[PDB]
Amino acid sequence: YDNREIVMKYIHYKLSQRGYEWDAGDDSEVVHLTLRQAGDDFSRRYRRDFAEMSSQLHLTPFTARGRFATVVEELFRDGVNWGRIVAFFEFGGVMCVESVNREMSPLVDNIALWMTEYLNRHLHTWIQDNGGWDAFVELYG
Ligand SMILES: CC1(C)CCC(CN2CCN(c3ccc(C(=O)NS(=O)(=O)c4ccc(NCC5CCOCC5)c([N+](=O)[O-])c4)c(Oc4cnc5[nH]ccc5c4)c3)CC2)=C(c2ccc(Cl)cc2)C1
Repeated sequence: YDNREIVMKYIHYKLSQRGYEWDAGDDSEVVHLTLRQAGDDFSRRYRRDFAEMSSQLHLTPFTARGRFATVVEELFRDGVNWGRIVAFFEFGGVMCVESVNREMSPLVDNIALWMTEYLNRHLHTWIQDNGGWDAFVELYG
């Protein structure tokens, strides 16, 4: 599995779904389909949290990484599970949408990098040891 691909496809899907553009994301399949379906379902179930986050972020170029780090720490404070990983992807999608809304499209490239590195370094061992994306697909696909 390729975490950069997973992030790129997911962000492209979310942005395209809501009418936003991301130049660098213009373009195993089972993981991408499962992740985007899970995230759509999460956003429907927690739509109030989704709207609240969308309206409160108030991003700027110098604060975006801190907003990202602050939410991700809180999201995982009580431990990682697959639903919190889906929530992390959905949050990354909100950060990207809000970046364009604030006329800061270049931040989408940064956020995709931060998500990828989070998967590659912080979440990597938990994901591997709890069965990888294959287990996520068996559970929720
Ligand atoms: C600063 C903040 C921290 C403040 C708080 C919040 C918001 N909070 C974040 C944590 N949150 C969680 C966490 C874990 C779970 C969970 O059950 N965990 S679980 O048992 O592992 C699991 C259970 C089911 C599925 N799948 C169902 C399938 C149904 C058929 O279709 C395929 C999927 C999965 N799964 O991984 O797919 C995994 C969960 O409940 C669900 C319920 N339905 C779900 N559907 C998909 C995922 C999911 C999770 C919800 C609640 C909302 C913040 C916030 C704000 C905006 C954005 Cl944008 C983001 C975050 C920021």
